Amino acid sequence: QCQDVVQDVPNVDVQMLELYDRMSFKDIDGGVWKQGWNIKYDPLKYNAHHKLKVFVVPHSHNDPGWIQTFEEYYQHDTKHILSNALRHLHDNPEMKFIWAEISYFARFYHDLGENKKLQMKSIVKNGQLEFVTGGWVMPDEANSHWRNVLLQLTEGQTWLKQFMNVTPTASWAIDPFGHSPTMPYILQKSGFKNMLIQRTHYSVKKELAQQRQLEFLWRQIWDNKGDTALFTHMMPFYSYDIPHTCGPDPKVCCQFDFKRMGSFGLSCPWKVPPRTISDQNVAARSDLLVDQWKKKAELYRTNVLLIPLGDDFRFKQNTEWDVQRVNYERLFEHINSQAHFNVQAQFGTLQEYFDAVHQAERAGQAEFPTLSGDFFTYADRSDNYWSGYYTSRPYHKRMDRVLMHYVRAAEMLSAWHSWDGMARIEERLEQARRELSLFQHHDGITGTAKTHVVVDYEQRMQEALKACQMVMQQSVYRLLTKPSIYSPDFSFSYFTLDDSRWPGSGVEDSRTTIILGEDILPSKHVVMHNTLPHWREQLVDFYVSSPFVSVTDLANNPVEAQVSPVWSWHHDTLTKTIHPQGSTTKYRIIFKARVPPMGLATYVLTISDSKPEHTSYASNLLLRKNPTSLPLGQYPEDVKFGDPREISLRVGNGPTLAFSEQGLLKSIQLTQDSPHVPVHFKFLKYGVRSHGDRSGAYLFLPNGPASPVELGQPVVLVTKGKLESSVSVGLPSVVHQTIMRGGAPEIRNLVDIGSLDNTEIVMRLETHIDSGDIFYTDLNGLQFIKRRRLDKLPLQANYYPIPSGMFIEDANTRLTLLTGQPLGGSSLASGELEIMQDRRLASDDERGLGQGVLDNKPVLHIYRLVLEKVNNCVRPSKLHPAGYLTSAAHKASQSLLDPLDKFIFAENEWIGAQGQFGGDHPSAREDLDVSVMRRLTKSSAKTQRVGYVLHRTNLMQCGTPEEHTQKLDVCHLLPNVARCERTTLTFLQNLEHLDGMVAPEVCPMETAAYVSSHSS
Ligand SMILES: *[C@@H]1O[C@@H](CO)[C@@H](O)[C@H](O)[C@H]1NC(C)=O
Ligand SMILES: [Zn+2]
Repeated sequence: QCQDVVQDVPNVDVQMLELYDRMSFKDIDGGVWKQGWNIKYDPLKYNAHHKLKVFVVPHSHNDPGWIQTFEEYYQHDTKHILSNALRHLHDNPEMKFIWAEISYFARFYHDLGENKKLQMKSIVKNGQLEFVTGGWVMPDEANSHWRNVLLQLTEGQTWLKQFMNVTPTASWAIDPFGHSPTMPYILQKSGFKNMLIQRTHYSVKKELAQQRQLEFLWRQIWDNKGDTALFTHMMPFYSYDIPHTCGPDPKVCCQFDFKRMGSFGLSCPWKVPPRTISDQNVAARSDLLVDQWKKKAELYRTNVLLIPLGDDFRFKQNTEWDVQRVNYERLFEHINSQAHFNVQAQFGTLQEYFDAVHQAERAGQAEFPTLSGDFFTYADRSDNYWSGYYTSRPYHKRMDRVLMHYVRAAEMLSAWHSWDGMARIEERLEQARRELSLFQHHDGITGTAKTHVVVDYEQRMQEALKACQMVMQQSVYRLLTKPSIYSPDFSFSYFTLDDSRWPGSGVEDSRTTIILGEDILPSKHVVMHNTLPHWREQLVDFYVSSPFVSVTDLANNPVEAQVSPVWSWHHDTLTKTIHPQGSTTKYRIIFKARVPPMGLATYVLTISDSKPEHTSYASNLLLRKNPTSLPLGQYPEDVKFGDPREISLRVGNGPTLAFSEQGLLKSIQLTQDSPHVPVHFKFLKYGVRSHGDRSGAYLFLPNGPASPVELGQPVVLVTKGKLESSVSVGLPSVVHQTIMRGGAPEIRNLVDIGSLDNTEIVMRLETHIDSGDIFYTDLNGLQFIKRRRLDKLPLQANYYPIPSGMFIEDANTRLTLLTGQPLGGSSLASGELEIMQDRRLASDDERGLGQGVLDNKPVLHIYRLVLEKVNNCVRPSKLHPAGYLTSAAHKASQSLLDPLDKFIFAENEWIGAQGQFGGDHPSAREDLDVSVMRRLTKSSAKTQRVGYVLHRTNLMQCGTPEEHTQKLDVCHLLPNVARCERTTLTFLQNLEHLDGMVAPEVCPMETAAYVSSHSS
């Protein structure tokens, strides 16, 4: 019995949308605690029978790339921190240290001699060094897809289980720029019991602190019962550095950062330095410090207090270890021996803190509030909202989603077989997982690293894409060649991948042309892969060297095809126009591929001397004044010309779209007899403030509402075909394309902001929809959350991450925009949606990056636009914090994130070729996905194991019967199953041994993991 995620509004103590609606967000000077108030406490609260227990938790925040690359920081800082931690913890048995970033720890450990590896294991086993979270990185929470948050968590935790024999159950997220409930969702299903967060809006910290609601049971927005709840501690102050972690007054706390006395090149901004603790000052110093602790303790419900002790790349120098430890040891000895304080203070770990808090809870000392919602958009001070990084470095944001899919496909394709070690499959997959995992760092995908660090991430992701291609193409060859003929060279390229949308037309010529000719090669095999667990049709396209090409399946059945020219757009520096040129020797062929669930389908492209019976040719119309000719070689239809004009197009029995004379959508008509609904695309620009704070990689500080881009008289190209039609327009900084294939349109923007300094380009949709102040945005590609535009907050606070889509609706109509890349967006007026495309900023925004964003490069952004009637849909009530996609919008999102993969056979003849793989795979209900399929064992293992992550979304019921489907039992996808277990999502703990070796499907909004074991 599944929980209903639509109809029951959860009763929680704190619901963030409701809290936002009531809160005033005034930025008043609260005294030494600038964004709070002067905290008072009753000295009589703690006594002999009830002491304040204080855990001082040493830590070192190590960014895997930011101002330096991963490898530069490793060489210059992290290897020294870890080596000195090993020495100092070994030598000082009461000292403690927590570590978060497993990418660095693995880089260090694998360079240690055996003697030191053993010492390291002993300080972990004895509890002195404790891993927190245990992910490869500490991920961004705004732009990251949940599948990649899980990937990186699994990469780090798998490493820790194998080498350190530990699995963290407490998470530490001190630096991502705002926080998502996707984290507790994944963590709770991965064995965690507690989590800590820090970067939340200063007004939220004040509000929750006043009510002692900084520790809470964080449940999902739709969860009525509470089974998703994860205990969460929110830190109360402005930073995680020592000045902001001992108590409310940084001028005092800074005196207890013993690295700031001078010799380390650090000082206290508040102008009172630390002083070495001695017998003649320890009483006074302890009085000051305990007073700060007791104030901090007033904000929480138990008598157990967490005091983090650390900062960025701390605990490097031996002298720094000594100066912090010895001074703190003298404070503890004095405080703990002086009964009047009623304090017991010690170095601790994060787990120790949480264990003690829950001991207090069980003693009945405290009850904790329940909370749902998210913690975007973050502001650390004043109006400085961190919504810029929702868009910064959008080329790499898009590359993240391409690689996400490539990793899933490579792991799935190669999972079907066991591979000899010589094939290097595990090596290539581990490289690809680790590079993608690294980029989930909160300075990777966020676009907040220095230029040369961004280059490092890009090069690492390119290597990862090449690794995935290699694994995928070896796997396709194996899966589709008769076994007694299969003769692999594991270094050879049997297929190359063809990707139409990455890096994308005008980003890179990387697309191979299939070269056919009477005197060279009559035909070519191509293969499509479908990673989704249902039968899928999708139009696919290839470049070919003749327009006279026909398509057949591998029963030699003709397949209907359409040939179109290859159009590229050029900024003509001579005519000062942006206009398309057609190839006279290469052509695009398009046809519908039909591919089994988690399967492969082979087709053949064959040249002929003349127009093939089953291939049609698109017409082309170039709208511009002063046209010049556009020859297209042997292409059978001549290009037509016209002055700019409004136009209408309809493909299949799909919607009719109307366009303005500037080539931009103006209306959509869903059916023949239905109305033309206004839906108007517009491009605008935001600028930067000439006074006060400047936008940069993190902050979005616009100088007012956006202004329309001046379009001039742009060139519009219309291609009209039986299978696919398009309207493309060359605008300043954007080649904008609307593509129609018979359902919701696809939008592609080739965005090149060029040298336009201090500019952010936004794409806006204007409609009639009576949405008011409500809109919906997704969180990590997992869930859609209700947003409310608040006029009490500035424009940039009303921007939210759009990691995979957004929608507005009224009683009757919804408009959903799905994205193939995370970007920032909002609805700034009723009936509007907007999403930022790129931003180029000359200034640093004072958050430590030390540069602007001036390294833009052309990026192809992709979208689907779904207009729907929703008056018949069963939707949540007005007080529910969630929203849900329709079937068509979810499928559209899947078309963007997990398209069919296209392979071109590399050599002239494929001996032993087969037509299909996976025809007998179950075609699962449309809301179910196999998010992960990964073989967990190498070929020498007697018992093979394959792990699956299933996810079931929740789609709106809108009266479509859409019925008969097959049960998917992932445990029987591979033969000879001997056991099926439900596991944590990382595959690291068995939770249930499943009857009959059958893996049940999951409920709406649930995710489960299963491991099947196979005798081999
Ligand atoms: C892994 O940790 C413990 C189980 O949680 C021990 O019981 C087990 O022996 C250990 N493995 C070792 C120490 O190699
Ligand atoms: Zn950081």
